[PDB]
Amino acid sequence: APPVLFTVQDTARVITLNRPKKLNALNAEMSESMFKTLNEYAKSDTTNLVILKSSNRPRSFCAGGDVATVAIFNFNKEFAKSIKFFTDEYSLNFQIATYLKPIVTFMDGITMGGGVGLSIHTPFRIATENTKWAMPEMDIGFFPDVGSTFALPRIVTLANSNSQMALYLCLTGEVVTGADAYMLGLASHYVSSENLDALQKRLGEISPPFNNDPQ
Amino acid sequence: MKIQTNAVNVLQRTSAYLKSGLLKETPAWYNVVASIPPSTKFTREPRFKNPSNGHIIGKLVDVTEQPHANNKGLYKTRPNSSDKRVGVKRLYRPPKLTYVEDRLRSLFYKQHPWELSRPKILVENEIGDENYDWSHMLQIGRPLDGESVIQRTMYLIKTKQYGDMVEAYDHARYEFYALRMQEETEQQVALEEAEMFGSLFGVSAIEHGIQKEQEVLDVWEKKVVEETELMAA
Amino acid sequence: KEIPRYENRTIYGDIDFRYHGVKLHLRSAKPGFGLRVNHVIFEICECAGIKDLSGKVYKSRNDMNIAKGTIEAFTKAQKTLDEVALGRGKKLVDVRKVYYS
Amino acid sequence: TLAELLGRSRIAQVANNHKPLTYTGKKFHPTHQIIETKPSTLYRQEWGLKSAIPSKIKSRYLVYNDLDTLERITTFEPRGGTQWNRLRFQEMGVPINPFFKKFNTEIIGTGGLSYSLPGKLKNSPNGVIQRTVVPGRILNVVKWLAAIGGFVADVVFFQSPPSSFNSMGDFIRMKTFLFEILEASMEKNGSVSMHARLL
Amino acid sequence: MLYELIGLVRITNSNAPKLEAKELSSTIGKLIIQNRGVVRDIVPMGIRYLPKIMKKDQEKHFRAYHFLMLFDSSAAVQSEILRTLKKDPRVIRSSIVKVDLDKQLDRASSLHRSLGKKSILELVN
Amino acid sequence: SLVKLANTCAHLQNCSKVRVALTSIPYTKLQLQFAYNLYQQGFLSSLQKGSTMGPDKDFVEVTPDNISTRRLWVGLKYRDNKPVLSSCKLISKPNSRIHLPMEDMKKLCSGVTIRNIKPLQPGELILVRAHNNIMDINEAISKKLDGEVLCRVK
Amino acid sequence: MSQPLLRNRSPEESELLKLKRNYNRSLLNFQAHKKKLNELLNLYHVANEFIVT
Amino acid sequence: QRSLIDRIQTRLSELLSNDLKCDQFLKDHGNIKKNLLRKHVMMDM
RNA sequence: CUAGAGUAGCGAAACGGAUUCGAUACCCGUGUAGUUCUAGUAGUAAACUAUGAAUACAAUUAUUUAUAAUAUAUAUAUAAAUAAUAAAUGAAAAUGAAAGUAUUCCACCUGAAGAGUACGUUAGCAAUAAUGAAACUCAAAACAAUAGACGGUUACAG
RNA sequence: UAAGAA
Ligand SMILES: [Mg+2]
Ligand SMILES: [Mg+2]
Ligand SMILES: [Mg+2]
Ligand SMILES: [Mg+2]
Ligand SMILES: [Mg+2]
Ligand SMILES: [Mg+2]
Ligand SMILES: [Mg+2]
Ligand SMILES: [Mg+2]
Ligand SMILES: [Mg+2]
Ligand SMILES: [Mg+2]
Repeated sequence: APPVLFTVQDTARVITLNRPKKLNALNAEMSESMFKTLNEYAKSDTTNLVILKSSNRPRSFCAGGDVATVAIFNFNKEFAKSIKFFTDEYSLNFQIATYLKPIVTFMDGITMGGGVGLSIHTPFRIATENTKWAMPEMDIGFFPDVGSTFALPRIVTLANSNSQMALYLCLTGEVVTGADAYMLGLASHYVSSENLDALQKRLGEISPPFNNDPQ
Repeated sequence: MKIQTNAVNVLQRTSAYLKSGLLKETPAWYNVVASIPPSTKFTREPRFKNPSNGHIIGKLVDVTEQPHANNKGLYKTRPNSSDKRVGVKRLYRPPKLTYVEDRLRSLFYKQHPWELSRPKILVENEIGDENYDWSHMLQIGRPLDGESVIQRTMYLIKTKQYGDMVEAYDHARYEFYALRMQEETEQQVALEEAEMFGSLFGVSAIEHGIQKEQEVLDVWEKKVVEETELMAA
Repeated sequence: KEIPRYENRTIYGDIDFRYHGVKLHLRSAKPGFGLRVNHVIFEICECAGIKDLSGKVYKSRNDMNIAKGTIEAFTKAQKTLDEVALGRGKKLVDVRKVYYS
Repeated sequence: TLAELLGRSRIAQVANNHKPLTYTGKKFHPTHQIIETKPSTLYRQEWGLKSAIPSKIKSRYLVYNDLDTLERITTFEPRGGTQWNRLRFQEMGVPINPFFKKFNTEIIGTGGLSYSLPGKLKNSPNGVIQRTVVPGRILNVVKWLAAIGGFVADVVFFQSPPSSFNSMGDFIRMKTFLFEILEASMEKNGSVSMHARLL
Repeated sequence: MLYELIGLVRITNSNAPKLEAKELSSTIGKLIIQNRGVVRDIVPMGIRYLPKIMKKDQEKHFRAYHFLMLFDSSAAVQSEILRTLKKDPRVIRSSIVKVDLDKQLDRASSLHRSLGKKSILELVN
Repeated sequence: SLVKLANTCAHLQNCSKVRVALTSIPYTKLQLQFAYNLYQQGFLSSLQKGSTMGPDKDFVEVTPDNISTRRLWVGLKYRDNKPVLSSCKLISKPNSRIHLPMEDMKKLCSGVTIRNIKPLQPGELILVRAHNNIMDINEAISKKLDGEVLCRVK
Repeated sequence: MSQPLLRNRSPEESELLKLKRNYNRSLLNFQAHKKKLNELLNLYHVANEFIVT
Repeated sequence: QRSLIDRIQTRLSELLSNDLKCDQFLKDHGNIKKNLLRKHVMMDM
């Protein structure tokens, strides 16, 4: 099946990451499809908001980027493919950050690397009891890649006057779970998993009251 | 009753009034309702799992998934007439909630009918405030009754200290008896010790029953005499 | 009530509406087309701002029932282009509106 | 989840039963769980059931079958009598062991009527109580039958009835007697058979 | 086919009332067995007063010896047996009812089946 | 089979009147193509394969062993207290099959009543069968393909 | 949409299916015969009490 | 008959479970692999 | 109705007695045909659910009814029927799983009256049954419901 | 490009 599924909920558009075995690891195919489809939705006048979720709902939302292929694209010296991969991923992150319609991310499960990039750049990011949030790039010889260095110095609530809690999270790669992520500001809302279905229906129903401007 | 339209669209009709000019002033609720839309679907929604016991609703087992002879020795080689009937109604019927404890609640009170005479309060205090460790039966904030026995039984089962529900239930029963005997001895000895120090009680339970029986029996005597006299005439 | 109107002159599509014994068949019309309808419907259209309309009444031609049923036809048996577009998640384009820019 | 809490809720703790609330046969033991309310909740018709109980009910005890019915009422009786029998038995002091070391539905030992163990003496300001004295009511001319503390018991005489018995006749139940409860066993049906003697 | 006959034989010989019923049973049984039949039971009911003063042919009865006979025979001979019963002065009332054998080859009479003994095998254990 | 398609149209209307979110239709190539055209056109919220008991959670492969117990499960859409799929009717009936050429199809899409068929409405979908492919009428016009005018859905 | 609607039953599946169906029929016939012989035997026990002569 | 059916099914399930020895048997006897495996198992007994 | 049997009761017709202004009626008495059986003819009824058959589908409740379980209890599941309904339909009364949503096939209707008449034909022992006109006349005629009036209409009170 | 009335 396609690695990303696109569906409709009466006004919202649902984007489901659809790679269960690899824990929704993000690719260049996935990033390109998401980027182009979000570009389409940005023009549609019948779209009000986008929901980002995963089919592998409990275990993972997005367990990082699929940087193993990036590492094989560099063992075989195919550096152009790694460049395309990161261009797609980071252009997608830039799109999500600057999107003019609401984007709602369901961080139900593991949320790491590319997952944080998908979820951290939206004002509406929902953690659950299953949210396992982390930024584990220091141990694979890589850097915070998805705009985390821009977001975390700004969104984190506690002990972040000079980005020092952001630095702690980035450098240590500590796994922040559930309501701790909500309390630190890594998530904007905290909703139980059992409710995310009903919420998804509600987000599909609400429309701007009049003059139909969802922006 | 027909699904009503005019209760959930008060905003739209009000806005038509306002745009036309039929209504001059915006109501106080207008912006509030505009910012908080009502739910206006009113659909029937299917369900695919029984909440209580975890049974899956809406799965058909295929003949390929029954490759072994049934209890009568016959293989299943084609669907039966039940499998061929659309079972969409089950998806919408509110499922019956089931708990093994209820089978075990019925047993206890069949074995102890006089435990039904112990009054029970169904008014909840706060279900969220309960923090019980069912490694023991007595709990602070709870009475000792059949539910203590059954919760202890379920605890013993989920920790696999017993494999069979019967043995766990019997163990809980004997702990319950141990606690009940202590309570009754406490009551009796407390009364005895109270009398030995000059506690003067008024009416006891026996005298209470005697006086109520007397109150009833006076009226009964009067009615009997009146009826006999009437019958004689 | 508020009556949906396409271009503030006609009804959006066609309407085949039964109100008790009255069968109304209303059809949207082009600009400049008049109100070619039953006289009761003509008066209602004059009050409602419908300018272009064709239609026919069958079975009962009781004036009161025609009058009452045409209003349910206008309010209940019409869906605007916006409602259809949002319900289906599709874009409904009016070809004549776009031909003239 | 909501289902687990419902399984643990107080309504769920009451075992299902549909035995008639107006039984006119023989009563050997309770059939219905007695439901109690505090004065504060009774003032607001609150009993922990679905629906508010009518204000006519001033008693704080009831028994019930169905929370709600097609008749839009709760099937209940404002009675908690069987608790007063049990307590009265506890006042008598006469004891009645399976309480000591697939499913069997038979009553186990005493069915919760009494947990008192057999051999113990009741100290009193006079001294050790040798025998238990209890008020009662002779019922009918027959071992006679006596209503004692909510239980029907067998009366045996020292030598013969006194003149009051045949003087009163069927009104013998109007006057209170004193009895010695000799013993109290329980039979297979669940019925307690106390043996007493008039004094 | 299994059939259950319930005859009401007359008892004119007061000193030995069973005398008639014995020879009735002998005649009917001889007919059955000589016509490729079988007799499974000859259960005797007792002497009993009839509900009314029943008049077979031109003689009135107030009591009779009741008897039951369970026998396996064909339809033609069963009709023949009924014919002989109906034109016999000794017999006051007669009735032959089928006992269906679609389930069990062995089946007890109506009396034993009512008592609880469904088949003759139970009745002999 | 036009009889089964008519049954499906009536069943969809029935399910929209009571506002059930999910229902089932017979499992056939025509039924699947029709449901897919409705789904792509925005009239259905979801289309799944399944059994007589419910939609399949995971892929279940269809064989003669289970063909009689297969169904197609469709999710119906509602918005603003109105069903998205209100009416669904056949044009080509079993007892009067209507095959049109591309020119008459263009006339029908342009407001002309052809063979007593009312023309296409502003928010309506007319489906056409060509070479055992169901498809939107405007798409058939674009592909210059004559065909059997099958059903309206509004 | 790409998946075939129906997949034909392979000759091996057909052979196993025919095996199972033949067994089902044979088993039902055999059980009928067994109960038949049992009922015959239970009549053969009580046949002592049947008059034939 | 019963023994043949039950043995065929048990052998089929076992081979489909541990998928190395089924490859061993496929190269010993010569998603289609499932049907061919069933063919070989059915001729096997 | 045709033959042949039977005919106790009931009972067209008929004959009488009443009642009545009158009785050609209701009521009473005798009572033939018929009602019964056998072999036929005939093929009509408010032959009615005033509702053709089949198929797919649509929200509930309560009863039974019949199976299948599970240990009287599961207020047990799956079917049919019945009752009250939602929606839908309908001129409404109301229908309600059809008078709803659909599909297929058949029968039938097209103002009242003349008229289910005449004529013809076919069939039948007959009675009749089927098929089934037109001229003439009129602006009528009918259905549901509404409010009254009335009833040799009910019940309750005063 | 389909109007009704007494
Ligand atoms: Mg004659
Ligand atoms: Mg006669
Ligand atoms: Mg007469
Ligand atoms: Mg008259
Ligand atoms: Mg006369
Ligand atoms: Mg004939
Ligand atoms: Mg006639
Ligand atoms: Mg007729
Ligand atoms: Mg009608
Ligand atoms: Mg005629």
